Amino acid sequence: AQSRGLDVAMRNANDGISIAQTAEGAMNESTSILQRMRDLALQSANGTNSASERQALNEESVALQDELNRIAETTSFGGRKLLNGSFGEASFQIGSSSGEAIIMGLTSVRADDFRMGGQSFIAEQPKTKEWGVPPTARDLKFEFTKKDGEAVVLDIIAKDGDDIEELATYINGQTDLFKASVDQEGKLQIFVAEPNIEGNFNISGGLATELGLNGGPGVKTTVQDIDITSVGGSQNAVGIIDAALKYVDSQRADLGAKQNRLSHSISNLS
Amino acid sequence: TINVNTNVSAMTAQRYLTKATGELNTSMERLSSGNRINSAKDDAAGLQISNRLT
Amino acid sequence: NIQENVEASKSRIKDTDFAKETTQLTKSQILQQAGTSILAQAKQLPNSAISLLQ
Amino acid sequence: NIQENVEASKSRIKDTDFAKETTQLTKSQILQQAGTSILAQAKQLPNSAISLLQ
Amino acid sequence: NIQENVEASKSRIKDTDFAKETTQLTKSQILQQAGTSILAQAKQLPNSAISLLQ
Repeated sequence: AQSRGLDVAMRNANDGISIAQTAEGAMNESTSILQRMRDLALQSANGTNSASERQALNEESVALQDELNRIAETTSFGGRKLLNGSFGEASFQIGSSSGEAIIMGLTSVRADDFRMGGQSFIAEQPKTKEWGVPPTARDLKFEFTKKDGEAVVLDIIAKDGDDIEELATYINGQTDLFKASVDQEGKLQIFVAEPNIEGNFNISGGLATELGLNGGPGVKTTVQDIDITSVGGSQNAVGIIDAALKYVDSQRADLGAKQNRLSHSISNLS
Repeated sequence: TINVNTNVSAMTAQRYLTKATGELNTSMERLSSGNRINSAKDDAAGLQISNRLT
Repeated sequence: NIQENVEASKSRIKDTDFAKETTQLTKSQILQQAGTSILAQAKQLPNSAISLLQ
Repeated sequence: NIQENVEASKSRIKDTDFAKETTQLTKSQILQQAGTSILAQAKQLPNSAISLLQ
Repeated sequence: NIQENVEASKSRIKDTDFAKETTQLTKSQILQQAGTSILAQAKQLPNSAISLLQ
């Protein structure tokens, strides 16, 4: 009876391996699509694109997003949708007796998923090139709570006499949880990936008042909410696709860990 | 000893042949594709860092 | 320059060193052949000794 | 890629592993031969014993 | 260099020497065949002698 149970467990583990592999392939295609979209977003940020070629790049991005939706909806292991959120947290028997199993989880990959991006905050007061950070107000303090629950606080000090773009570059360099940028009018766009924020993003410091920054709940933007007809659109798109790539890579790593555990378990069962 | 209904040595031979075939297929894939890590199973952290670098 | 260094690192982490993997492939081929040879000698004689016993 | 994965799974569920099935075939062959030998031994002894007694 | 030396040492300790083990396998097959032949000879002669006495 134990031998028959082991046969059943090996069959189930193999089926789980196959489902994991199919989902991994679909996720690989999705991340390749995301890389191409990141390249397009970076290209559009160039300041030599007038208006029409920006429209062409936006059309390319829209097509890529439609492809993302199609791959999310269609991937199926014989009628079993894998990336549309229907999979949930399934279970696979892994041994002879009843009680040993591994819960296979497959989070959806749709461009409307809330992990496919995050919160964006746009500066109220545009600043042109002539403007520089005043030496009087340089401190810029961020306070928020990450999804894992560990509160974070930063006290970035802006080097005096730098234009808005250099301030964005400095803020990007100082920390990784952010992706600062500037739009066409020079309004600082601060982007925080979904796993990196949970709650009200609150801001302080004289520099925040000077720039008009207002940290709040933020505008919720996923990959589906990307438009690259404007410079700020391109920059916040770079940030969005970076966060989405991180999420996709995390999911692929989880699937790989499950695959390795399945391989070890099947060897042990044999 | 000198059994009929069970062949343990054949079972061990089958298991080791299966291991050899799996390793052979993995090596063939790595040779053909040109990349060492094609799926997350080959390496998780390796795949993540490689994707970031690419 | 940064792209050169990043490409080198990415190849290191990802690209398969053809020498090591072709050696591994040949080893796996040898192991598969050996396993098949043992299985051929294990599926027949141990089971077939009984008929001689009778 | 999806077709490759699906074909792999389909072969695993459906396609036979020749090692296991060849071992089973040899075992069944030997079992059949043993059965014929035992039947030949058992057909002659019992019927012949009573005739010998008479 | 250290990995090469450690691999050589591990091969010396663990990895089977194919010549020795193949020779042992052939010797074991031979011994099994001799044992089966001797057992077959011993199965029928000593007991059948008493029946022949009658």
